[PDB]
This record gives sequence, structure tokens and C-alpha cells, in this order.
Amino acid sequence: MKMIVGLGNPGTKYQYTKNNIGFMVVDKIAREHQATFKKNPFEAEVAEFFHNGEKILLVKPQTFMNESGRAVGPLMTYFGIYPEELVVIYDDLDLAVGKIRLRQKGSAGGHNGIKSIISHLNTNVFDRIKVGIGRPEGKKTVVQHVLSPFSKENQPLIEESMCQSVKAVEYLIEGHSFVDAMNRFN
Repeated sequence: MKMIVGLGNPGTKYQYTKNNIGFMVVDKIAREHQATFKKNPFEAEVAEFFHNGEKILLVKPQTFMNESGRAVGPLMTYFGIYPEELVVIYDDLDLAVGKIRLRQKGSAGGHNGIKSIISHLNTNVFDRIKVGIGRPEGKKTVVQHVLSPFSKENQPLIEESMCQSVKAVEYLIEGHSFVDAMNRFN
């Protein structure tokens, strides 16, 4: 019973920011599967759907980025999902715009989002889909970069990456191991 977490900040004003790439992906997944998100006791938005029997959960934590694990951890202990079934989808500064990178473990940049999930799952090992958002080529700081939207030149690139992210999650859905998909998509 897979859980697919897409990281992000809550609110209309962050709905097109680089840091909400995870939200955008799990929204694409939700639409493709005709699923609706409902507010959940554990600071999250949760869409349920099936795919022959098996129950997939889509999770947008409403905790803000650095407290994601406060939502993800309890919600896994609630539904009974193990970390082997988890897939977290999020932004990655040190990966180029247009590129995606599936990894099964790691420190995961200096990502605050992942750091919270580590703390509350108490494991460094779980599947992840890094979507590259690039680093600031202008005068912006990191915080300005992630909490701003993409350029017009980068926008089609990220639509490419977001489709890939979806196709990877549909690959996993169709019964393929994350290791297979790591080879297929990395």
C-alpha cells in the first residue's frame, strides 16, 4: 500500500513556487487517478485511490517544509504504512532544471523537508524522487530562489521533469520495483 508524499509549503501564494514541486507532482498524480484531496487530522491533505485492490495514499503535508515529518511520521503509524512503501517527492537545488533523480537513501542535500522526515521516521532509508530546480544564477538567495516561481525559459523544462516524475510513480504503481525504475529513470 504505497504512500506518495509530495513536499511543499501550504497556501495559494506558494502554489507555483519552486519549493512546491512536490505538490505539483502529487496533484498531477491525483488528477490522472481522478482522486480528491481532503484535509486530514495529521496536518496534511490526503487523497486515497486504488489500482486493483491496493490502496495508494497521496500526501501533501500542510506543516510547512521543515516540519514535514510531524505529518508524515504519525500518518504512517496511523494507516500502518511502512517506510519501504513510502516515496517522497521533492525539490533539489543541486540538480539541474529538467532532470530527475531517484534515490533510495541519503542525507538529501541540506533539505530541511527530508531532515524532518528522517527525524520522525527514524530512518535515512526510504525511496525518493528528486526533481531538480537549479540554483540561483542571479542575485537571489536560496530562500528567494525556492520561494519564487520558475522562469518562462525554465517553465517547459519543469513540465518535462514533472511528467517524468509522474511516469516514474506510474511505473512503481504498475508493479515495478524502485530499483528497476532507478535504472530506467536515472
